[PDB]
Amino acid sequence: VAPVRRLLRRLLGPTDPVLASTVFGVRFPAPLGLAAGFDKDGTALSSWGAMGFGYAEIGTVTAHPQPLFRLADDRALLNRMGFNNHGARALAIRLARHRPEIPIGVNIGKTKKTPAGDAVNDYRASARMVGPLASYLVVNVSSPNTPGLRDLQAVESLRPILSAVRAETSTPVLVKIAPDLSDSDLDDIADLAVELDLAGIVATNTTVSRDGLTTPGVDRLGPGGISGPPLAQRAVQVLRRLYDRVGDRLALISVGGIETADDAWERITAGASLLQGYTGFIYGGERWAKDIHEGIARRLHDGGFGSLHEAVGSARR
Amino acid sequence: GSHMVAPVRRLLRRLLGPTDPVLASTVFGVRFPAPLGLAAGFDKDGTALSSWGAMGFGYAEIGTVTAHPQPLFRLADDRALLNRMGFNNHGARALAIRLARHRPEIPIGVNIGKTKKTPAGDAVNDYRASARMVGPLASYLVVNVSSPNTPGLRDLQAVESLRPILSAVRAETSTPVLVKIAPDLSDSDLDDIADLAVELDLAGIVATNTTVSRDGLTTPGVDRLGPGGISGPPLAQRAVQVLRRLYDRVGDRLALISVGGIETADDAWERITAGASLLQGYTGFIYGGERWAKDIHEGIARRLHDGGFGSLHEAVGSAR
Ligand SMILES: Cc1cc2nc3c(=O)[nH]c(=O)nc-3n(C[C@H](O)[C@H](O)[C@H](O)COP(=O)(O)O)c2cc1C
Ligand SMILES: Cc1cc2nc3c(=O)[nH]c(=O)nc-3n(C[C@H](O)[C@H](O)[C@H](O)COP(=O)(O)O)c2cc1C
Ligand SMILES: [Cl-]
Ligand SMILES: [Cl-]
Ligand SMILES: [Cl-]
Ligand SMILES: [Cl-]
Ligand SMILES: [Cl-]
Ligand SMILES: [Mg+2]
Repeated sequence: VAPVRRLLRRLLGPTDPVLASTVFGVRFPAPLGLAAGFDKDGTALSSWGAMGFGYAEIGTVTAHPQPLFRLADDRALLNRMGFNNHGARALAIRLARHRPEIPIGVNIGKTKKTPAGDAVNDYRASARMVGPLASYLVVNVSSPNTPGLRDLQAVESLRPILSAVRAETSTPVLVKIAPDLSDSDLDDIADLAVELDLAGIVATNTTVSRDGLTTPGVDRLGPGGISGPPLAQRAVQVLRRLYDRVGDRLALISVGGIETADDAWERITAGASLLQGYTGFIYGGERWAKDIHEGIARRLHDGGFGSLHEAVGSARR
Repeated sequence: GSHMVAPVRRLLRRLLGPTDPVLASTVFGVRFPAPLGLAAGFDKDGTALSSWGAMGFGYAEIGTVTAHPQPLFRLADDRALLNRMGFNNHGARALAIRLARHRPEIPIGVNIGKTKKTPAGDAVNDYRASARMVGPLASYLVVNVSSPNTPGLRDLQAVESLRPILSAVRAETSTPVLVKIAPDLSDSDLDDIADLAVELDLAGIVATNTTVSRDGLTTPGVDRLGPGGISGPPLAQRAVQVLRRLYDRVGDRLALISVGGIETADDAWERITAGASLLQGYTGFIYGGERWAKDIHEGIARRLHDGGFGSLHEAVGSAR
């Protein structure tokens, strides 16, 4: 009955409790969060929960301040921006002044002007400035528009970065990886993440490949990462490899081409503890998150699952 | 106390070289550890032979070099170049000394062209002399009859003039001999040149040199930057359609090497799959730097695994 229901919804929030879980020590009310690069400076922090996201990842943000084509035939996007943002310090100040009702992850990346060999201390400083307030921290070493950044995923470079971030804060630390890594790179990053006692891995960032695109005149468009369904196959493949290798030892967050509740359920069942999307929200609207979540809740209830956690990785056991 | 595998992969790369073994192939009896090479014109005199593997290349083609010694605009909107220089080089004799001093590592091809002074009714004996000198030390030799800045050179592509050059050179050495062609050739000449190469049992064809065309250019004011060959992305369309034509017609009989406008891993996979056994690049290295080649190789490896190609050779020509 509506007057009551309106009070229940207002009081408890918009997602079914069955969706709630703890991941790396953090209570997430629902598994689909907003991926990085949308709320770059944390200017809509209080809106995300009312829009039916379980959490939001803010950034990428950099140690210093540094103040997009629709591909509709592919239901995809091509991103031409680097890390435009007001810096990690500015974000910390915003976060201190609250502190939304859902978890806020912070995504940190190397300031553009920082030389590669000074990358370690640039990540360290961002982590130090925002880590206390963030629910979790993600080291972005995978965005293609920042020159040289993907090179830091080689384990010889990555280790000192991840080690410095992880020693700086007891906030959970994750790493965000590219979709195009070799199998042996994926295995090695996975093992490094376990070895450094990180909380998890976010897979995947955008791809630079334009293979498969229908949208006409895509040739003409310049450099930039590709998002959306072009990533979906790889992102699931990468998820299943990591889950099989290291899924008992850290959490996996799956991102890349999630459009429908079916997409999302396949990721959970394949070993994703949490999800994100960016592209499908742009093509899909406010509904979008809220419809995906009702879809997951239905599949948990219909399957025998007393909780989300119980479903995670359930197709691989 | 790490139980990681990465330290052992580091040793593997140290012992075996940086490239994924899947990228390795044999083409005209030479083992190329990876398919993207440095195109001619950049290391003219074999001055950085030991450095090219380290840049990520699978091989390098050095020259053009001529029998006797004879010692560019950035088109930024097209990520292209306009070259106005001819064949400045220290000559085949000097290069042979460097080749003989080089401790192996990746194959080194040598690109030979006619000495500018040399008549043309005397081109044969010039090409022969160079072949004699660098032939014995090169992994392969290419006969360049396609560079635009050398007066009268592209005329040599006429089968009637090309025949005795390729034939004298092929007869001088047992080193695989290839021919490098211009993109501006008519399709009928392309078929006859391909047929000649097969007729003379050549090892392959390198396609393409630079273009004289000015069509397709985005950079303002090219129209009075003056004469010269254009390289980079503007060649890509013609380079791919020459590659497909040649592979369709003559791809069983000799190797095709694709060059012209390869920028990305996507570009490179497309060439492979259209029938290039090997690739080269110049412009893309100028723009994309020390990384560029290494990036193309890791993308080919990923697509071979994907795949699931057991070796590079299996994918060459898979699109056709
Ligand atoms: C326009 C745009 C900007 C992005 N900016 C960032 C960023 O700053 N940091 C980051 O880690 N990922 C960034 N991403 C990647 C997304 O966070 C996400 O990993 C990717 O788009 C795959 O998800 P999707 O297919 O649901 O879009 C961006 C993506 C898009 C489309
Ligand atoms: C500055 C410059 C010098 C070159 N010199 C030679 C040469 O001496 N001999 C040759 O066969 N090709 C030469 N080339 C042609 C390249 O080997 C290549 O065929 C052409 O540039 C297309 O490839 P790219 O688009 O990757 O540069 C030269 C190209 C450039 C840009
Ligand atoms: Cl940037
Ligand atoms: Cl991107
Ligand atoms: Cl000349
Ligand atoms: Cl000596
Ligand atoms: Cl030229
Ligand atoms: Mg014929």
